[PDB]
Amino acid sequence: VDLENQYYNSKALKEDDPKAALSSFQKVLELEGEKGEWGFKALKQMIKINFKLTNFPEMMNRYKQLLTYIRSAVTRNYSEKSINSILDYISTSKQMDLLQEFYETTLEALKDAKNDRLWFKTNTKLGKLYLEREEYGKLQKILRQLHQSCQTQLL
Repeated sequence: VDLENQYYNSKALKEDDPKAALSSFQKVLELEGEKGEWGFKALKQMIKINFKLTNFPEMMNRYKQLLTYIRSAVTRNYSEKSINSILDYISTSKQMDLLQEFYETTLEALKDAKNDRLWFKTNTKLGKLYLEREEYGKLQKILRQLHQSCQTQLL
């Protein structure tokens, strides 16, 4: 059906250089991201090139583009692992000051009810950064939501 968008995701896949890799990726997405399955894998790859090669302000624009494809386009199974590993790369690489903006802006998109372990595991790990920060005020609101999720995890 959409044999076009599948191969331009794979044509813009190799590259090696970031140079113009992200412009040909965007020509896959912006052939109308109708289904959003190859709009996701176009942007997913753009993220792994943006944060790793210096440009985090440019990244967060594309980061929030990706988070649109959760209620539609992609299932929660694959989209769960997508943000997991993209935070694992930024967790070990950059520090608190570039990691915490993405933890918050993730949960903004996760205004979700059926997300239990998807919602809880981001919110549990938001409550760890706020202890190093000395941000105890908002940290209590985080713990109030966490505690109210159960009333395994209540420990």
